[PDB]
Amino acid sequence: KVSSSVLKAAAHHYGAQCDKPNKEFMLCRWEEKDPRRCLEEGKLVNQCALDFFRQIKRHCAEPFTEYWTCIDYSGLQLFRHCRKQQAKFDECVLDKL
Amino acid sequence: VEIIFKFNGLGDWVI
Amino acid sequence: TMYIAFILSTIFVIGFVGFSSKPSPIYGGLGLIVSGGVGCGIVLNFGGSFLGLMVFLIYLGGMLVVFGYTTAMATEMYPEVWVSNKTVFGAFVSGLMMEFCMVYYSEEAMGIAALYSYGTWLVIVTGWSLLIGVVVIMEITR
Amino acid sequence: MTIQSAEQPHKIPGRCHAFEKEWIECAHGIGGIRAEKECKIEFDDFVECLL
Amino acid sequence: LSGYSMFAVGIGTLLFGYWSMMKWNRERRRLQIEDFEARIALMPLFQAEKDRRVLQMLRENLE
Amino acid sequence: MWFEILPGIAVMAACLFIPGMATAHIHKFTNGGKEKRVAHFSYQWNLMERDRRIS
Amino acid sequence: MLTLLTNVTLASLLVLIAFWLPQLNAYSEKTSPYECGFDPMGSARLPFSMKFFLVAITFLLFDLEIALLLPLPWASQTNNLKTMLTMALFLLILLAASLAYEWTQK
Amino acid sequence: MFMINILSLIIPILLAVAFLTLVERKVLGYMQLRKGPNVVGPYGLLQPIADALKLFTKEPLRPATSSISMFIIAPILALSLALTMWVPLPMPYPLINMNLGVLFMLAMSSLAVYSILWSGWASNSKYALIGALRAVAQTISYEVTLAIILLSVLLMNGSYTLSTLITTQEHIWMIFTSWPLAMMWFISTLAETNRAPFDLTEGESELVSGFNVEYAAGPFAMFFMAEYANIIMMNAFTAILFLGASHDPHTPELYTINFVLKTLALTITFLWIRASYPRFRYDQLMHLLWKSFLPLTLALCMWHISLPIMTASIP
Amino acid sequence: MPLVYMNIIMAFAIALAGLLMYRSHLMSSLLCLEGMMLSLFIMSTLIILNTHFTLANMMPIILLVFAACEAALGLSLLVMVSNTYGTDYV
Amino acid sequence: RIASFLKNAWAKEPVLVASFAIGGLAIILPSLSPYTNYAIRINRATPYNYPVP
Amino acid sequence: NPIIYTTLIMTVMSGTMLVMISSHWLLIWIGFEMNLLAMIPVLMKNFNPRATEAATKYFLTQATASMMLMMAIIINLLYSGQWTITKMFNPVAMTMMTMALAMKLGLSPFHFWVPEVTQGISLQAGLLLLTWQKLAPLSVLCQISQSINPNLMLTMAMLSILIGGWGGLNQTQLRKIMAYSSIAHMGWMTAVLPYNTTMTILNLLIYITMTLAMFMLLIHSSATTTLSLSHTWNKMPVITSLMMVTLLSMGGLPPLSGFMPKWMIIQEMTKNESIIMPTLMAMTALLNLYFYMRLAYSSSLTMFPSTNNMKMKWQFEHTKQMKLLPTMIVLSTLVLPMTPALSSLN
Repeated sequence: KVSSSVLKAAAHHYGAQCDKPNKEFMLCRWEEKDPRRCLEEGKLVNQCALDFFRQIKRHCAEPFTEYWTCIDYSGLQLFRHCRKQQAKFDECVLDKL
Repeated sequence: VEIIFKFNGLGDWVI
Repeated sequence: TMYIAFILSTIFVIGFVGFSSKPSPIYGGLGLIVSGGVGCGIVLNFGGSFLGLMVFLIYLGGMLVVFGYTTAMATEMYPEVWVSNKTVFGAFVSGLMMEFCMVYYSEEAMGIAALYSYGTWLVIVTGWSLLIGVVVIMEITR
Repeated sequence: MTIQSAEQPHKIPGRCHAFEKEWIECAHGIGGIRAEKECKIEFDDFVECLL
Repeated sequence: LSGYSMFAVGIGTLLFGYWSMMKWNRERRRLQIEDFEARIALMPLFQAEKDRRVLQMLRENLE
Repeated sequence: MWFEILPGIAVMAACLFIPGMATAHIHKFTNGGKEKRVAHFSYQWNLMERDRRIS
Repeated sequence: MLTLLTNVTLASLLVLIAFWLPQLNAYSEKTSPYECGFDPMGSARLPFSMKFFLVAITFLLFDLEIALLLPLPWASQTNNLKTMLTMALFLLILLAASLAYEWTQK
Repeated sequence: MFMINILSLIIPILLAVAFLTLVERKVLGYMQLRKGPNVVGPYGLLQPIADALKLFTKEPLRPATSSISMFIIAPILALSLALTMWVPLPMPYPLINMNLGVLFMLAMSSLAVYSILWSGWASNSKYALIGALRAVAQTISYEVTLAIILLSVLLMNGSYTLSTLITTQEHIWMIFTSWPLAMMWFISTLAETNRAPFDLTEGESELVSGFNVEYAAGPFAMFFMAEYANIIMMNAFTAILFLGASHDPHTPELYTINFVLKTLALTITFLWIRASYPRFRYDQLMHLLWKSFLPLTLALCMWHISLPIMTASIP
Repeated sequence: MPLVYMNIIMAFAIALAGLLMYRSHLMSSLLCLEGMMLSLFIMSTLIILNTHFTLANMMPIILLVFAACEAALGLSLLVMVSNTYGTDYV
Repeated sequence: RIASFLKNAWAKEPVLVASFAIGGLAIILPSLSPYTNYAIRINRATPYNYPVP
Repeated sequence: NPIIYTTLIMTVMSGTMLVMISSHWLLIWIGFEMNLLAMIPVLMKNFNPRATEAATKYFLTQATASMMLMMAIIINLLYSGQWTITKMFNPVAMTMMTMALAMKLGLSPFHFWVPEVTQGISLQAGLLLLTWQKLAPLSVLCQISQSINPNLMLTMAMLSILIGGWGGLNQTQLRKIMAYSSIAHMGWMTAVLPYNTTMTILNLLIYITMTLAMFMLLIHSSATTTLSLSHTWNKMPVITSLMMVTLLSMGGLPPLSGFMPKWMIIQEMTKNESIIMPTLMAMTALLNLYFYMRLAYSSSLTMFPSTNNMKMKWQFEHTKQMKLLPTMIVLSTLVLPMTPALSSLN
C-alpha cells in the first residue's frame, strides 16, 4: 500500500533484489495465460515485496523519505529533477545495508 | 434494431 | 452515462441531414463543418486523437476552404437558404423524422509511425498517385 | 498488412489475437470450402470476440 | 560587411547548435532508458494486483 | 519621450503575467503542493488508478 | 468541452450586448450596402479566375501530402531506419517533384 | 474550481489585447516621431476602454442586403477560436496537457480564416467578396509552408506535446540549431496573422478596410479583437518554441516572468515592422512563397529529417 | 453491434441519398460525396481503434488521401463545366 | 563550362541554388556517417515492452 | 505532349495491374482509385465542349461506385475483421460489393452512363475505355466468384442483355452502337461468372479481340455516323469488306470465332441445369445481332451513293499503319477450331 511515487523512488533497487519469485511469476503467467493458474505466485511476490520494505524501514528511511519526497513533488515523476538525494539514499543503503 | 441488420443497443462504453 | 459520444453521433447525423439536403453549396459547407467538428470529437472519444485532428485539420482546414472558392466561381444570384424551398426544407424535415425514429428505437503513435518503416508499399503508391494527380490537374486546366 | 496478428510493431497484441490464431491454424489444406463447415465453431468464437 | 562573413557566422552557429543538441539529446536518451528500467522493474506486481482485482470484481458481480 | 511608452507596455506584461501564475499556483493549491500530474500514456494513468484508491 | 462552452457563451454574450443595447433607429438607405458612395451597379456575381484553382488545387494536394508527413516524428524512433529513411526522403522528393513539374509547365 | 482557472485565462488576455491596441498606437507612434495617444490617460492608459465603450455604445446596423445568420455567426467564431487556441499553452504549466497540442494549434489556426471567408461572403458587398477571396488565398498559401516548417522544427524536440518542448531547450535554445526555419516561421506568422508587409486582408488603401468594412460596431470590435488575439498568440507560440529558458519547478513563476518578456519582445517587433515596409501586392505575396520560401522549406526539411540519423541524435 | 456504429452507417445512407436526389448545380454533389467520404472514414477509424489491430491505424489516413484526392480532381471538371455556362446540372 | 552557369544561377536564383545544395547533400551524406549504425542500435536498446523471461 | 500522355496511360496500366496483383482489399480499392484519376484526363485530349460533360458523366458515376465499394469493404471488415479477398461474411455487404462492381462494368440498370460517355470521346480513348476498363472490376469478380449470391448476379446479367439489345436497334452513329454491343457482351460474361470463371475469362479475351478489331477499323476509316461509314466502300473497299466479317463475329454466326464464347457458356450453365436461362439469353443475342446486320447493310453489302468530293481522296493512301490490327482481325474470326486450347486458361 505504499504510494506509487515512493514506490518508484526505490523500485530501481527493488528489481535488483527481489527477483526470483518475480520472474518465476511472469514466466508462469506468459506460459499458461490463465491468471488463476499463477495467482499463488502472485501472492508470493506480494509477500516478497513486503519483506523488501521491511528490510528498508528499519535502516534507511529518513534518507529515503528525503528522497521520494523530493521526487513526488514533480508530476512527471522524472528522475532527473531530484538525483542528489539519491546520493544520500544509495549511499546509506550501500553501506548500512 | 430491426432495420437492415441488428444494432445491439445500450451504451457505447460497453465495448 | 453521459452518452456524450452517442449524442455527438446524433448531431453528426443531423449534420448530414442539413448537409445532404442541397441548399447552395456554401451552407452545405457549413454542414460539413459542423459534422466535421462533431466527427473529430467522436473519434476523439476513443482516443485516436491524432486522426481526429487529421480530419479536423486536413479535411475541414483544407477542403471546405477550397469549396469556399468554388462558390465564388458558381454562386448565382439569390442562393437558397434551407428555408427557401419546399423540397429542400421538406427534405431536411424528412431526415429529421427518420433519425428521430432511430433515437426512439499510445497504440496509435507507433501504429501510424509504422507507415514508413513497416509499410513502404503504400507510401510508394500514394506518392505516385498524388504526383500524377497534380499532372492531371495540369492536363485539364491547361 | 493482412490479418489481426502477423507481427505488429512493438509486438502489440490484437484484441482478438487468440481466437484468430486458433482459427487460422485450423485453416490450411482444408481450403476454403470444407473450411466453412469444420472450422465454424472457431470462427464463431472469433466473431463474439470481435463484436 | 563581407558576404562570406555572413554565411560563416551562420553556419558556425548551426554546427555549434547541432553539437550541443547532440550531447544533450543523447544524455536524455540515457536517462530515458534508465526510466524504462524503472517501470520495467515495477511492472510485475502491478500485473498481480490487476489480476486479483479483476477476478475479484468478476466473482462479486457473478454473485 | 520614448520611455513614456513604458506605462503602456508594463500593463501588458502584468496582464499576461497573470495566467502564467494563476494556473501554476492553482495546481499546487488543489494538489497540495504536488505540482499536478501529467498522464500522457495509459500507464501513468494506471499509476493514478492505483493511487486515489490507496489513499 | 467546458472551456469551449465558456468561450462560445462568452462571445455570444458579447454579441447580445452588442445588438440589444444602442437602441436606436435603423432605416433604409442607411442599411444599404456600402459602395464607396455611389450605389452598386449590381449585386456580387462571378469574379471568375482559372488562376484561383490552378494553384489552390495545388494547395489541396500539398496539404494531403503534409498529412502524410505528420507521422514522421514518431516514425523516426522505429527499430529499422534504413527501411524507413528512403521513404522519409522519398515523399519529399515527390512533393518537390510535383512542385517542380508545376514550376515550369507555367 | 477548474472553471475559475479558465476564467482566469480569458479575462487577463482580453485585457491584454486592449492594452495591445494602445501599445500599438504608442510605439507605432514614436516611430513616426509623433507621440501616440496621450491626452486621455494621463499616459493614454485609460484609452482602450473608452475606445471599446465608444464602439459598443455605437449603433451596429444589420445590413439590408446581408443574410443575417452568417453575418452574426462569423465574429463569434473569430473570438471563439482566437481564445480557444490559448488553452494548451505551457506557461510553464499548460492549462491542458494535450499529448499533441501543437498540431491543435494548427487546427485552430486553420479554422480561423474560414471565418474571414464567411465575413466577406455574407457581407455581400463587392469589396467584401473580392477582399475576402484574396485573403483566403494568402492565408492558405502560407499555412502549407507553415505546417511543414513547424514539422521540421518538431522532429528534434521529440514529440508533439508542448511541455517537452521546454525540456528539450534546457540549454542552447532551438533557434541556434535551426534559425533559418525560425525566419520562415516568423514571416509565416507575419502573414498568417495578416500583418504588416503581408497586409492584404484589411486591404486598407488598396480596398478600404477589406472584408471587415460592412461590420459596424460590435462585430467589428470582435474581428479587431480576435485579430490581436492571434498576433500575441503566435508570438507567444514562437517564443516558447524557439527560445528556451531556465525552469526551476519549485518556482514556476520565475519562468513566466521570463517568458512574457521573451514573447513581448516578439510582439513589439511586429509593430516595428509595421512602421517600416510597404505591402507586397497579391502577386508577389504568393510569388515569394511558392517560388522561394517553399523550396528551402523542403530542402531544410530533408536536412532535418536526416540529422538525427547521421548524428545518432534521436530525441 | 453498438448503436453508435449504426448511427454512422445511417449517416452514410443519407450521405448517399443526398448525392442521388441530385439537383440543380452539381457542386452540391461534390459536397455530398465528400460527406460520404467522411462517414466512411469515421466508420473505419472507430473500428481500428476498437480491436487494437494496430497496423490498420495507417489505413484511414491513407483512405482519406485518395478519397480527398479524387474530390480534389472533381472540382477541376466542374470548373470546365462552369467555364462554359455558370454551372447547372440541368 | 558547366561550372560557369553555376556562377550564372548563383547570380540569378540563389535561393533555389542553396535549396538544391543542402537538399541533395542531405540525401548523399547520411550513408557516410558511422554514427548511423549506432543510431539504429540505440533504438534496439530501449524497451517499451517487457522482457519476458 | 506524348511524354506525359504515355505516363498517364502507363499509370493506367499500372492502376489495373495493381488490382490484378494485390490480395489485400485496400490495395484493390487503391487500384481502382488510381485508375480513375489516370483515366479522366485521357478522355480530355483534343477537348470539346461535349467531351467535358462526357468526362463529367464518367467521373461522377465511377466516383459514386468506388464509394459504395469502399463502404461495403468496411462493413465486411466490421463483421469478420479481415482484409484478404476470400469469401465475404455478410450478405448486406456482399450485395453492395456486387452493386459497386455492377457500376464499374456498366451492367444494366446502372448502364446508362456507358452509351453516353462513348459518344463524348474519340475512338482511341473510346476503344481503350471499352477494353482496358473492363479488366479490373472483372479481375476482382473472378476473385469473389466463390460467394456471389447468384440470383443477384444473373438478374443484372440478363437485364444487361435485354437492354444491351433494345438500345442497340435504335442508333445511327456507330460509337453509341459499340457501346450497346459491349454493354450486351458484359451480360454474357457476368452471367456465367457464378458457375465457372474460366468461361468468363475466355469470353473476355474474345470480346477484347473483337472490339480491338472494330475500333482499329473505324480508326482506319475515320467513320463515325453510319452514313459516314457508308461512303467507304469505294475508297479502300477492303476494310468495309472486312467490317462485314468482324461484325458477323460479333453476331456469333457459328463458323466464326465469336460463336465460341456463347457455345461454351451454354455448355457450362447446362451442367448446372438452369436450362431456361441460356435459352432466353441465346434467343435475345439474336436481337443483338440484328443491328450488326443493319449496320452491315449501310456499309459493305450495299453501296450508298458516293459524294463527288471523294475523288481526289482516291489519290492518297492511308498512313500511320497500326501494326497490331491484322492479327486482331484474324484471331477474332478464324480461331474456332481452337476452342480446346481454352483449357490452357485452366
